[PDB]
Amino acid sequence: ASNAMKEKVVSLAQDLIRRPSISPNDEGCQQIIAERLEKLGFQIEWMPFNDTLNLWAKHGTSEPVIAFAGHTDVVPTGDENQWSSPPFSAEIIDGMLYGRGAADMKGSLAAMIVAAEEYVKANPNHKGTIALLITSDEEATAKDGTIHVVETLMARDEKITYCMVGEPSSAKNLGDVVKNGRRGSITGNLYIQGIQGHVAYPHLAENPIHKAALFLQELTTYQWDKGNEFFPPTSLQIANIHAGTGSNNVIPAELYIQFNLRYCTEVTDEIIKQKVAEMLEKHNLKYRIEWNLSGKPFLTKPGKLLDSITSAIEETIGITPKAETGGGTSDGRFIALMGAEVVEFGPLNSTIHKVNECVSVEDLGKCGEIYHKMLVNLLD
Amino acid sequence: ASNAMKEKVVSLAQDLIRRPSISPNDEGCQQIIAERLEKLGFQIEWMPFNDTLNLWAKHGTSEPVIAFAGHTDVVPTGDENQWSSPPFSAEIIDGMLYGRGAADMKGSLAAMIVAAEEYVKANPNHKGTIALLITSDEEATAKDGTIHVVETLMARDEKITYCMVGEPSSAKNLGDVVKNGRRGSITGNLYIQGIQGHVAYPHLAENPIHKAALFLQELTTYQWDKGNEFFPPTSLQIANIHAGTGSNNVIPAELYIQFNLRYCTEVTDEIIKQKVAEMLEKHNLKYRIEWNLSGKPFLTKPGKLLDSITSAIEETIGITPKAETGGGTSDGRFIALMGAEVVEFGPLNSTIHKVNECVSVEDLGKCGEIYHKMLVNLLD
Ligand SMILES: N[C@H](CCC[C@H](N)C(=O)O)C(=O)O
Ligand SMILES: N[C@H](CCC[C@H](N)C(=O)O)C(=O)O
Ligand SMILES: [Zn+2]
Ligand SMILES: [Zn+2]
Ligand SMILES: [Zn+2]
Ligand SMILES: [Zn+2]
Repeated sequence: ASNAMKEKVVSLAQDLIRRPSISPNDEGCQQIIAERLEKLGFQIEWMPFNDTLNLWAKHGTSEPVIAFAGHTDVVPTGDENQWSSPPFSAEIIDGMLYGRGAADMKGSLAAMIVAAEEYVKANPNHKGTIALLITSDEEATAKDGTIHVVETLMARDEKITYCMVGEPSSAKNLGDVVKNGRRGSITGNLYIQGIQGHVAYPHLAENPIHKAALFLQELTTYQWDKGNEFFPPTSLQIANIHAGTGSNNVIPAELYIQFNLRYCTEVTDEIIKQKVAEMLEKHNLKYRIEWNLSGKPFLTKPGKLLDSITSAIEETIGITPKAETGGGTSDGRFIALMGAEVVEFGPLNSTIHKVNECVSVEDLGKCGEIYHKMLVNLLD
Repeated sequence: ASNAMKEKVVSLAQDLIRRPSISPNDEGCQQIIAERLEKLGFQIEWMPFNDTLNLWAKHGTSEPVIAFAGHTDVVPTGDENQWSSPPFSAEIIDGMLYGRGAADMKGSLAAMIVAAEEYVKANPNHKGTIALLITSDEEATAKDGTIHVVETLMARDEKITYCMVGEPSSAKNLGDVVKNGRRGSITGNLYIQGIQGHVAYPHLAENPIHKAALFLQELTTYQWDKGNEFFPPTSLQIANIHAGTGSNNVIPAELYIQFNLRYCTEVTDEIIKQKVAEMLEKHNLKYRIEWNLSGKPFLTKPGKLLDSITSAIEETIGITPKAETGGGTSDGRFIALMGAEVVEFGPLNSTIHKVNECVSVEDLGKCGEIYHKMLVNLLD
């Protein structure tokens, strides 16, 4: 009779998926959420800043404080034509909920919310505080999101004891992985200068695409490290590359390369910057580069939260998750600044940021059950 | 007292440079030209087709027919901020006329026009026909320009005996080079397919930039040939390269590469297509490619026109031009279809398609003198 909760999770998820909340625009997601939480006695606190909307919702007044954390923004869809169903359709086909944000992360956001709602309804005088910390910019610059909330709470010495981040942690089967940390993320925006001219007079010009070809090949194959006991290896990906005026008979003046590294503690942001500089010098390239550090590697100190979620997954679906630190990053690293233990769990990540993103509705239901059991394990 | 003609050439040139005639838009250039030719008794015939304007102007009724050929369109400027003077300012600074189209090819277009005007004024009952064949799209697709005029003339068996193309042929000093032929030009528009996804989950995706890096490096360094007695070597240039959604945490689905070859007769369009296909296969790349042949190599049969222009340059500025076939292409190849001898001569090409394009005003004056002497040599 908790197929009832499963339906609540699914309809909320669909609600949210239908809102085209490309970072940092919330498109009304948090309003929906805040409305239903308020009706159940949660204290609502809005913390907008610049173009970002943030929500801090609480039920309870004392420690321990357990916060569910997540984001309502989603990455761009791409041509809606490339999608079998419209990206914001929230269609359910053969047990799969389709849509941008279905797996990253509106599905599990809905699951966490319903778990919190149901727990609080069942246990009005529960020990501790159940909170939700929701931002509309996790996917982009993220300068005014979760980190703004964290700064506000710290400045008035408000505490978070435990934080469960609902990012999609699972690899092949729901519950097979939880995350106890993340690699860092740093992006280079690299401009290599050539000299514009006529394609048929290349000796009077300098084609930066040709000059940088070897560099590009070395950059994409260079082995930064082999990981270590705590993290998978550092990985570099070129996200964007652009040169040219659109004309076929003009040599472009400049080549733009944007590349990102998800890095482990075998290297640092400074080691990465120095090595790239050294590669550019070795290839005698004229350039300018702008570096943007999104975050450093982070590991949480394991304790009762890791125990509680690991046990909840075992108790609900019968397997033991492996604790890992791969994949992307999350706002967990900000929340760790408060001294909170941070652990992540959510649905399959196999379709995130892809065309035809989707999530199993059976998995969303079990997620709700798992998040609920986690609360019981922690507070009771 | 032919500093007088020099001033006519310069002011016409400035007139034309001020008109932002990005291919195929004439922006009124040919109207100016046709107006001043008509006043001197030239028969004007407009041959517009689609978005291209073409002009066929004649003085005389009999053979031999000598046609001056050129184009009023210019390649895009780029950010006007990168220019010392506005690109359409037509400023003269220290003996240099600055502007897009100054050297390619409004300067020499003006010189040819004034040479024709002055010759016809001096010799109203001249032998032969003096013609001008002017198009507003030489630089772009060129499907409706000079080739449209050529087709029209051939269809009514109208003849061109000799054609002087005023493209900028000179390398270091005015008159050091004339052109008796050109390499071919073929462009590949290449799309390499990957799989879009999350930068931090590259194993669930396929980054086409990474997959194609080695190919790109091989393509830009592959030696097609070493030229031969008639042409310089084949040269490949990548003009445009684009991949990415603008996001730094998404792996792009597709990489676009546009590349052009200026090729000599050691290879063919078919050999080029087959080799590129073979390189792509060797690197196991999934792709689609669209080929666009702009023209094949061409050599003119030397005769009285090459003699006349070579002698005119010697007689006017004292040096002997070398006959060469390098640089870009020209509409000469179309006009050759009529059986005409085609030779090109014009000012320095060192700044064409570049920022701060300019041309020496002293050279424009001597060009006028050279084109005039050429007519005398041919007709008298
Ligand atoms: N500006 C941040 C956004 C991170 C979003 C995170 N969810 C991920 O892509 O793992 C970065 O480039 O790391
Ligand atoms: N669509 C033609 C334009 C040629 C213009 C010609 N003046 C040159 O660039 O040499 C090509 O790609 O060859
Ligand atoms: Zn997410
Ligand atoms: Zn994401
Ligand atoms: Zn030209
Ligand atoms: Zn040109």
